[PDB]
Amino acid sequence: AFAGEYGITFEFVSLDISTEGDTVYIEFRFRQNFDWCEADRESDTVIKAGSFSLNL
Amino acid sequence: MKIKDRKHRVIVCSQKSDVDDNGQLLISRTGSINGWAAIEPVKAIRFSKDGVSMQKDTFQPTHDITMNYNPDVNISVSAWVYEHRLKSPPRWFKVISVINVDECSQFMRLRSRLVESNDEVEKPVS
Repeated sequence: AFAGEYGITFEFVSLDISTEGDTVYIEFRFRQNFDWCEADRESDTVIKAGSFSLNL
Repeated sequence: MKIKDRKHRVIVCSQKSDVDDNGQLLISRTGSINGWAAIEPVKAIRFSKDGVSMQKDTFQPTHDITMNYNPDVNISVSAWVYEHRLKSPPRWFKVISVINVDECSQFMRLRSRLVESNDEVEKPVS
């Protein structure tokens, strides 16, 4: 439901179960795949000029 | 062993089990022996919110129980032990192995694992 709602998906890996006296340990494992990007840098300047000396 | 030691009163039971319709397993325990016994701790315990012992490696004992040897009895895997005391809640022991005090054949010593101690413990089937 959530993945359809927002667009994030997971990979199932395995399920394991074990018990300890009064309590039962149900253990899941998952994995995410995603790209990474760098922070938002800022320019240095903008262009408007031209000299074109045009020597001999 | 001296006479005075055997402070505790215990009931030795046998286990009979079957399967519910849902598939879960059912246990019922039958009293078979009555008598006084002496109990010694061997290892520490950790209690859940309702006193059921929590420990892996079920095969290691915690308490030593001694009582009169009986040649007409044949203890086996399916044994248990029950004890109801004056104030403290009842307790169930599970019996691991067995040993004569010596081959003099006078006293039978059991090695046991503590399981439960709370007010809701089921009492042995008479």
